Amino acid sequence: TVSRCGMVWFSEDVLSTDMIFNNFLARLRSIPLDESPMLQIQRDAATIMQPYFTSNGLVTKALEHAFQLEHIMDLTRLRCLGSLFSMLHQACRNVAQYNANHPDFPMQIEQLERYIQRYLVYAILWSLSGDSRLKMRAELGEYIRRITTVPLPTAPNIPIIDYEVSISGEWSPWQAKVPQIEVETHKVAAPDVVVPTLDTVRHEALLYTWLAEHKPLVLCGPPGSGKTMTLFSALRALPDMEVVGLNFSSATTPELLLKTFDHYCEYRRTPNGVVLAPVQLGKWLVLFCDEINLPDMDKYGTQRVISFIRQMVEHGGFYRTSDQTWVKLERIQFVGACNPPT
Ligand SMILES: Nc1ncnc2c1ncn2[C@@H]1O[C@H](COP(=O)(O)OP(=O)(O)O)[C@@H](O)[C@H]1O
Repeated sequence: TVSRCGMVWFSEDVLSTDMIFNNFLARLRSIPLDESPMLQIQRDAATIMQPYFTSNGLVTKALEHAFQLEHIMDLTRLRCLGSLFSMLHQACRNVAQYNANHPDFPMQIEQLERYIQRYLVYAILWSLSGDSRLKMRAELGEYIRRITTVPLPTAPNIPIIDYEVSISGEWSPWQAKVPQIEVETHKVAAPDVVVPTLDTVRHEALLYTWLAEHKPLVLCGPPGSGKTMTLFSALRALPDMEVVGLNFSSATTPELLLKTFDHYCEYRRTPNGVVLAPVQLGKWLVLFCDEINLPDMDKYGTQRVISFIRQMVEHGGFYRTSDQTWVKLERIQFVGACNPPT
């Protein structure tokens, strides 16, 4: 079949990093996040972060170092860049929310540029090294401090990653965000109780950022790290999206996903076409996949469930085998978790 049809080869050298950055900047400048003053705030943000997205820029050097660096998962340029773009979109939404909550005093340009610069540094930190050891994120932060001009916290030893960026455009530690709860005497070592800590607050923020954009994600970590508890805390605390835990098995097939859909979703006819939406209105059905990587590879190196999820993520829909009709996904998003593939 290889000799039965033509062929075109698209090497990774075809897509330079700079054209990707230009695509992101143009799309951010033109299309709005909500669906306009907030288009204006997008334009101001893009003007601020333009110098850092040029050739031989901060992001390019950080990305090539992260490629020189090591990660738990197979590092891909486009994965990191998509994470960075989504979380910068969330930063723009944060500025919009701050402006809405302060109608009298709009977000001024100097504070805006300081906040955007610091957030973008924090974004590289938590997106390029988001899947590595703490010492290795520390090396990445050290390199960024060496190469960047953006002001950084003056902590003698504490890494930049522990710090967060306030809506006021200042470097603030995540420690002050950690409360001090006192669990009941009869709830000691209870499964449901979640003691806030330094990692819990940061992962809560990351999950909120990456779930507001409805961008699917999978958590990775050694057994016992409580990834499920960390996700479930954010999911229950997040107001209007139901949680449907799904323990994937080695013999899982997309038939299980279809069964879960028909259990929690219904098929309705819309003028665009058949659209899948959760039965309960105003709810973003979040399908938690307990073990995303555990279903087996075929003899041809394909996991059918993961291919199915990829199909519905990239096309924004899937094909119903009952009538061979295109079905779009509405108010549906996915989260998974998995121990390291090693
Ligand atoms: N915020 C927290 N507060 C209290 N205990 C925690 C917290 N985060 C993790 N743990 C501990 O980590 C352990 C991991 O739970 P586990 O059953 O391994 O879940 P997972 O399958 O997600 O790893 C829990 O038993 C819990 O005691």
